[PDB]
Amino acid sequence: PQFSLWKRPVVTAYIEGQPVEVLLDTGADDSIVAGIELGNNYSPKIVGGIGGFINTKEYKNVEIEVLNKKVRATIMTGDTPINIFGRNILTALGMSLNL
Amino acid sequence: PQFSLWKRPVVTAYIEGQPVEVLLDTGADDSIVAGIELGNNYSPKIVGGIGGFINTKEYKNVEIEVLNKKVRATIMTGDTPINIFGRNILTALGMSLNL
Amino acid sequence: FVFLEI
Repeated sequence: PQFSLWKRPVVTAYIEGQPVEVLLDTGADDSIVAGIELGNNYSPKIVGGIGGFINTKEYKNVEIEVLNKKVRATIMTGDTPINIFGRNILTALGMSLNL
Repeated sequence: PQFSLWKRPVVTAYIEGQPVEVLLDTGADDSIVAGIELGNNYSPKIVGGIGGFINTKEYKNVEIEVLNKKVRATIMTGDTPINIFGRNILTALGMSLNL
Repeated sequence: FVFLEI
């Protein structure tokens, strides 16, 4: 698939079975999702963007299916105004920005 | 060009003659650079991100040179930990997110 | 670092 950036590139991913809409973002190192609970097994981490820092809960080896690809990876959870799939994910999917 | 996402997508751009490093960001609506002086024909704008909101200064028609191309685009100036070229410019260059 | 930027 090709995502011509004329529209925000939002896609549906399933995090361990639950579906969620995520922006594929090259300007993000990490993947942050709001609204799902992944448990007791987390490391607190703080993330940064425009406007500021937000605390997150880091989960490792989270199972993900997005774009007919099934991958396992790191996912943070936090109060993100929108769910982001960053470079850690896009790399695992073999996605790229081409010109 | 091709940007695999292993490293951050960082390139050097020339904004009205001055070089800057920018992160190409698919999850950005606007493009926003810090540390250059673009003058006084701007309109104030409020931009939001992952951490919150920031006042920015918006300039229309800016002459941009990047990836050998030479665009005229809207550039905002504000407080950013990283300079970003959001879809507004990415789109102008002919870029694509590929899988 | 994550740049959403709405």
